[PDB]
Formats: sequence, C-alpha cells, structure tokens
Amino acid sequence: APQQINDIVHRTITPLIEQQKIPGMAVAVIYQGKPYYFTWGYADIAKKQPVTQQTLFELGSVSKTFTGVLGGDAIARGEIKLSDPTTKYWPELTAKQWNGITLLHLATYTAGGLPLQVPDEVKSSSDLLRFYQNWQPAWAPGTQRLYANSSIGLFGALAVKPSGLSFEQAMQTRVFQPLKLNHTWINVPPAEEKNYAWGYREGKAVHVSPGALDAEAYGVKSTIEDMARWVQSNLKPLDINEKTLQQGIQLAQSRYWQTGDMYQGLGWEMLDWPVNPDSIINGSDNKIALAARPVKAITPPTPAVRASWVHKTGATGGFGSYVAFIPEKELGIVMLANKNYPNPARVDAAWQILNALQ
Ligand SMILES: *C(=O)N1C[C@H](NOS(=O)(=O)O)CC[C@H]1C(=O)NOCCN
Ligand SMILES: [Cl-]
Ligand SMILES: [Zn+2]
Ligand SMILES: [Zn+2]
Repeated sequence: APQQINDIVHRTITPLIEQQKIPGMAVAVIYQGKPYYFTWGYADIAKKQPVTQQTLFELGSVSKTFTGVLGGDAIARGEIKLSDPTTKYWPELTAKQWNGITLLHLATYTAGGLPLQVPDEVKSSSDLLRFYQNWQPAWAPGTQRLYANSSIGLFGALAVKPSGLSFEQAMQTRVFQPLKLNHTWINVPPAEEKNYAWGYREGKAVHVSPGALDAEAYGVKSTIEDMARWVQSNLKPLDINEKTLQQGIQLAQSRYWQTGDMYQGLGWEMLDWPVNPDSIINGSDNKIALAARPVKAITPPTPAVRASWVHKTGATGGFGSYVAFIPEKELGIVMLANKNYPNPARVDAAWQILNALQ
C-alpha cells in the first residue's frame, strides 16, 4: 500500500486496539477505488488463530445495508412500492393501528415506535403475528424516527414475498452472487466455520444467537475482502451489470427523511460531505442514535448524492463493525472487530483515516 495509507492506519488503528482492548481486527481502506487490507490479532484467542483476510466477522446492524439494497432491487423490479401498505403483503395484520403504515415507514424506522428489538420470546410465526398485532404505536406514522430491528426486519421479510423466495434465498441470488460476495453468509456453512472468528464479551467467546428477523436486521457474517467489495459496489453502482441491483444500490442511498444533519436511506444513513466530524462521532453514541427524533419527509426522495458521507454502525454481543464511504472521492473504510466497543471510537478513527486521505 502507499506509505501514506500504511502510516495513518498504523497511527490510528493500533492505538485504537490498545485503547479498546480489541483481540482481533480487520480493516480495509478503499483509496482511489482500490482496497488495501490490514489485520491485527486473533480470531480465536485460545487457539491462537490469527485474523486473516478470510476471517468471518459478525456484521451486526451493518446487515441492514444488505437488506436496504435488496429492498431497492425489489423496487427496481416493480415487485414492491415503498408507498404500499404493510397489509398488502401481510393481510393477517388486521389490527387498526396498521392502517396507514407503509413499507417506507418500516424501512426507515418511521412507523410510529416499533421497538428496538423483537422480543426474545417470539419463537414462531404465530408469536410474530401476535407481537405486531398487539403493538401500539406511540406516534402517528411518518413523524418520528426510532431505530428498530423490528421495523426494518419486517420490511426485509415482506419485500421478498412477491419473489416467492425466502429472505436468505433472495439475498443470495439477487445480491451476494451477482456481486461475487462468495464468503458472505446469513448462515455460515459447516465447511466455512473454520474461518468464523469468535466474539469476545467480558473475556468469553461468543457468537450471536438466533432470533426472529435476525438475517434482516443483524445476522450477516462476512470477510474483510467481501466487505471491501461491498463498499466498492456502493461507491460505483454503475459498475454493476445487473440493472435492478445497480438501481437498488442507488435507491438505498436516496434521502427519504432528514433529522438534524443526517438523512435516512434504506439501511444506509447519509450526511452531506464535507461532514462535521463531531456530528457523526457524537451521533453514533447509542444514547443518541437510538433515541426517538422528529423527521422531515423529503418528497420525492433525493436521488443518491455523490458528495455524501454514507455509513452504518453495527454490533453484536461480541463484535463491533463500521462502514463509511464517500462516493465523490472514491474513498471508504471497513472496520471489523471481535469485541463490541463504543461506536464513537469507531467513527472517530474512520474519520481520522479518511480525512487524512481526501
Ligand atoms: C445493530 O447492530 N443493532 C441494532 C442497534 N443498532 O445500533 S448500532 O449498532 O449503533 O447501529 C443496536 C443493537 C444492535 C443489535 O441488535 N445487534 O444484534 C444483537 C442481537 N440483537
Ligand atoms: Cl506511531
Ligand atoms: Zn506506533
Ligand atoms: Zn472459499
């Protein structure tokens, strides 16, 4: 890699790892469209297995960027419209509070207070219907953004219904395969488990547990190489030969709502570039990112703006992830770690690196 990249990555990430006690980490810096890879530490501490460019990490909520793009691809196929009512795809959702809640609301956390998590006791399709049938909104739809796995998770499950495919099959056929993300998995196959890093929480090795709508909201695992290719695909959608997927990538970066200086896409979130670094750093703290905030609609949604900072945080019990990129600059970063450490530390490090290379 260019010396300037090696230098800034060492001076930023090695101290981050020292400060946060991260056991293993992989970073890709995309500079002028090309990825440069860096690894540190161990995927499995007790086995002394190093992190490599083939190590699988839990992406956590970064999974929502795949869900948003798959939803965009369905829009581009004419299979769904964001203005469609939820009940078009789930007519058994007969409770009156669902009148007026659209796929857009589900995708963008604006349905009126769907909760952060689907309850752990939801184990069957019957449980899931009961959950949504009994949920009572705190706000009218399209007025407040409250980040929620139960919201975008339902969006992903319903967006694939017209295809007749399961969510996993749709994602594999329509997103992973065309983009050659051949080491990205909703369910890690047995032959690939050797590459699956352990997450570390309070010193103990952990993997994410199964849960309702997990694939849609937080369940994807991937390598640093596939995640760099995911960033390249979102930086340069016109390089994608499949027109519906090219368009789905673009639609996931459209701006549907604004609150403060942030814009909500499908999975992705965006700010105008140049960005105020303190806004992205401070805004990533869970106390802020997860709070209910009023939104203003953008109608029509702003088509993807090249001069944007586009990003997403993610975590599981044992992992912490961050992806950010700037289309106009062909510049991006992926940071995958097997410890969940605070979002602001991730974003600060990412901005120090990308700011140094702009
Ligand atoms: C995503 O990783 N999520 C949802 C929510 N996202 O906040 S973020 O990581 O800062 O963007 C916080 C919790 C977290 C999870 O739900 N992770 O999955 C673990 C099992 N629920
Ligand atoms: Cl140094
Ligand atoms: Zn040093
Ligand atoms: Zn392989």
